[PDB]
Amino acid sequence: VKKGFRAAFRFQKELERQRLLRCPPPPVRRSEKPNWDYHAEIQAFGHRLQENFSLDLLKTAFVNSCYIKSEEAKRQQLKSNQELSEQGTSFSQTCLTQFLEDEYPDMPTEGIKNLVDFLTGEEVVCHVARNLAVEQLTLSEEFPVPPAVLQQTFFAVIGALLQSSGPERTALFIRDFLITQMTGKELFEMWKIINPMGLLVEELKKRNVSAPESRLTRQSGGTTALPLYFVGLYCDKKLIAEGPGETVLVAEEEAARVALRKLYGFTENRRPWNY
Amino acid sequence: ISRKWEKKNKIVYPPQLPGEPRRPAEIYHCRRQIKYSKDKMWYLAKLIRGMSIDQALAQLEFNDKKGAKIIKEVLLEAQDMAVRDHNVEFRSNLYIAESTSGRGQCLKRIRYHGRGRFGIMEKVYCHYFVKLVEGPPPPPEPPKTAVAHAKEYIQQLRSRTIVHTL
Amino acid sequence: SSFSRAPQQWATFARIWYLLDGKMQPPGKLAAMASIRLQGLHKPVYHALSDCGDHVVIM
Amino acid sequence: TARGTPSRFLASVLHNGLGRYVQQLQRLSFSVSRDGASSRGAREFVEREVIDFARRNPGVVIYVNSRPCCVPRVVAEYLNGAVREESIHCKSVEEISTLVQKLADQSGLDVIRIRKPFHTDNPSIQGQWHPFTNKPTTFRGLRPREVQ
Amino acid sequence: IPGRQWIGKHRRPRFVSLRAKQNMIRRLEIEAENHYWLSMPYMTREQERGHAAVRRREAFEAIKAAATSKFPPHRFIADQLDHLNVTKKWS
Amino acid sequence: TKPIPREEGPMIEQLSKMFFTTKHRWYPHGRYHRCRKNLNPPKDR
Amino acid sequence: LRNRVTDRYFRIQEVLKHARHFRGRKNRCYRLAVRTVIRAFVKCTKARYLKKKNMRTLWINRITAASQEHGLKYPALIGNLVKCQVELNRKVLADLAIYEPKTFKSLAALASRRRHEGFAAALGDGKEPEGIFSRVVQYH
RNA sequence: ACUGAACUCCUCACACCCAAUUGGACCAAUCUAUCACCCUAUAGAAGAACUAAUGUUAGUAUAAGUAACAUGAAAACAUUCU
Ligand SMILES: [Mg+2]
Ligand SMILES: [Mg+2]
Ligand SMILES: [Mg+2]
Ligand SMILES: [Mg+2]
Ligand SMILES: [Mg+2]
Ligand SMILES: [Mg+2]
Ligand SMILES: [Mg+2]
Ligand SMILES: [Mg+2]
Ligand SMILES: [Mg+2]
Ligand SMILES: [Mg+2]
Ligand SMILES: [Mg+2]
Ligand SMILES: [Mg+2]
Ligand SMILES: [Mg+2]
Ligand SMILES: [Mg+2]
Repeated sequence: VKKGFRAAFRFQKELERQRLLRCPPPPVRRSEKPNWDYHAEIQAFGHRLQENFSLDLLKTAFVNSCYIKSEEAKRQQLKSNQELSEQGTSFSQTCLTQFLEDEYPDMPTEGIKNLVDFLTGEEVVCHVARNLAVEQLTLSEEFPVPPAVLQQTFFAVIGALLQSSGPERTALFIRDFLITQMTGKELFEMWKIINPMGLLVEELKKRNVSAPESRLTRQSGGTTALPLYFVGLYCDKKLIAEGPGETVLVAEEEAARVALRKLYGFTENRRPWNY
Repeated sequence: ISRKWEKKNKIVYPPQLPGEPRRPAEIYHCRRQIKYSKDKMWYLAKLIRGMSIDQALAQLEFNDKKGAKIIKEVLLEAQDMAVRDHNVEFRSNLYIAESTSGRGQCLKRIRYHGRGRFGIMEKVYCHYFVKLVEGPPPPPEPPKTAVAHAKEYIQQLRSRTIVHTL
Repeated sequence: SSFSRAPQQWATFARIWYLLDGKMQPPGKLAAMASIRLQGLHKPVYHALSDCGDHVVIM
Repeated sequence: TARGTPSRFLASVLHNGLGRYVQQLQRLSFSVSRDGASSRGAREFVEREVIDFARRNPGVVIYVNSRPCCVPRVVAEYLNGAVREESIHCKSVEEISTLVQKLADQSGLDVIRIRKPFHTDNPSIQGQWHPFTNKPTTFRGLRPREVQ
Repeated sequence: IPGRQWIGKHRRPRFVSLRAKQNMIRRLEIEAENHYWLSMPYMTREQERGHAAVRRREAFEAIKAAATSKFPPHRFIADQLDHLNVTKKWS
Repeated sequence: TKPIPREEGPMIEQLSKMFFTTKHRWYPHGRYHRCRKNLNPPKDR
Repeated sequence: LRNRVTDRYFRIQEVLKHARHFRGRKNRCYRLAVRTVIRAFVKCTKARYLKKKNMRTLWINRITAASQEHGLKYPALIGNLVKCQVELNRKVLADLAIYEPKTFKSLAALASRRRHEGFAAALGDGKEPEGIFSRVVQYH
């Protein structure tokens, strides 16, 4: 028994750290932990993003309905969220179609509607709000916050900033957080499609161009388990695209995808977003 | 001495919901201070690690080693406490999920060698640990075919990147 | 350009069968070219751990 | 070393520079003992510098706790949920201004090894190399020792 | 080779490649240009005499004076009293 | 352009002959090498 | 013992945390782990020079390969890009060789153009008009 | 001509590659004085730091489940036989 206190204390804390990393505690929300001031942290949310709100209206922007229901059920023993989220999702859809219809005029409206269904989808919006400290400020029932609730609070913050500082500062807000989520992403990783060849044929009929010949340009390893093909797509003996594939069908459909990117201005080499 | 394996039949779970699959039972039984060595018990413990308990009883009634009778005592005792104490309805519906064997507290005796020199014999003791799980035994892992190896090689070829550049 | 991820990646690293006639040729000067095209040292995507060699048929 | 430590790629949080720059540091949490030589330069930091720091960036909310601690800490919490707890034990006021400004300047990414010093997401503009760049085609797409 | 390649009676041979010849040659050319520029002094030995005796004298007065000005540093009250703030408290 | 056209031993010889690689990368590796592999590697780009 | 050491577990754990991925008893026993962890740190510092070296020889392999695609060799390409005052380094030229091969083809045509101006320049000795890409930009 | 170093240049930072020896700045833990109070501070002291003595004591490995060891036979376990 070695006399002392300090090695027993440090080893007591490392036994505490191994008890944590063995049985990790369930995630408790941030409001139920020390060093929390909800008003100072709403104000910090305002100054953090570099805009001004009307702070009581942002307080209503973070309050859900399921929290109001469970709060009334805890009263047995506040304005809801729906309006600001409705204004924010209407305005956010209209600004995303304005930005996309302006910066991609050759796109079809189906593809722009699916791009806004990507940029306002739950994966993107729930990825943005968990890194803008929205999830910590949402007053909700269950924890961790379900995705449709957190999407509803995110567009509640957008509609709240619409009522705070008008349409144009919210247009810059959506410009700087929702649009920058499509940087580096493929068109057909956002607007996922099936059978690009038939869609490419209809797009050539809308430009009144004759139907394309799918036409093998270069190949390698045709009789092995690792082939490589470059199928081109010619249109009156002039190619629109050419793509590789492990088989011939894969290279043909993927050359149809490259042709669809070049028809829409959504190439890999397009002029980037201007900020 | 630590005796943490007797405690594992005491962990009580909260009652389930209607929207939840039925949990298989788990039955922890062990014998302490078996006079046998810990790595002669590894072969008999290893033999039965995925078999059902009726198959394992069949394999241990007919093995010549000393530990087979003792493991059959442990498995019969864990089948009885399986039915009585642990709410396992079918006796046959049990497979050995874990059968290990640690070392016990041994003894030290003197073995006399050919001169004044000698050696220190150990009287070797061991334990024997068992977790039975209610249910059919899991299927043995099928050996991966040329389809699985071909997809693994091609998935590695698809995985690779131009390295040490942008 | 403007491919997807996996077809671009398949296109960059796919290996090319070469043919190489060796009539009246010295075997070491064929062995230099065959060696370079077997290691992938004729590709600027060359790395020793990327497995980017090719096939060489010498007739 | 680098093979015992994990590694990562050089990234940002939500494309932190493109549209606007967002301060990645949410909360600082000072815990400073009232009587104790360990938290002396922390106390002189609260008396002098934490107010001017708190005004130089209002997106950070600061919690000075002032409990009987035996080692003072500062706990930086970042927008992505990362929490870096560093000790200001027996550090002077200038060293706590550089330490707190260091925590303010950085982000909630790990301080593990970064593999590449750069991160393009569109690395190729003229089209990436494949082995059929720099190879001329032949007539009718013919391969060697092919007659027809 | 008989033993220890590079020292001894029977050493292994080493031969002068074209690298080593061109290296030695360009060293000889740099050397010969050094032989050119050392062949024309701007002064004779009479003319240089004493032209920097003043500056050398003042330089050694600086080194001598830096040597003879070495002494313990000043000791202040504010450092010793400044130690007392190790038990500075709040209230 | 051309128009578009319209047991462990034997298995390791068949895969080696199939993908033109040697036999050694088809024999497995033990638990120590299956459990040093970084199963969640960093993605980029 | 008046004062014997209490904090000794943490010194062992200072060394052994770097050994957690070794083989054998090097990950476990302190006597073996000190030698292999010291030795791993010495290799870790001597491998920074080898990181720089192996990156540079890897770039010369990539520039060599992609310049063999355009008919040039490596020393003609590098010497004749130096002689145009286009002072791109090896890392950039390997990255253009991979990601932007039109630019690398135009650098290959600029370097081979300058190489032929050097051949025709040293061929017709005496005073002749200089090459067009053979002119140098004088800074002052 | 190219390649080619820890030389030299370059961006930032600099007290940060020798034996025996010698000079200096710090310092783990312990106790004492006084603060402190989830483990500390300024001092004062000392059985004050171990990858090495065919080191000592204890534990457990390896060699190795190896070398070695032990019960004449049938039966009713009364007995008989060799
Ligand atoms: Mg023993
Ligand atoms: Mg010799
Ligand atoms: Mg160099
Ligand atoms: Mg130097
Ligand atoms: Mg220096
Ligand atoms: Mg002390
Ligand atoms: Mg001692
Ligand atoms: Mg020891
Ligand atoms: Mg020693
Ligand atoms: Mg010893
Ligand atoms: Mg053994
Ligand atoms: Mg035996
Ligand atoms: Mg043996
Ligand atoms: Mg024997």
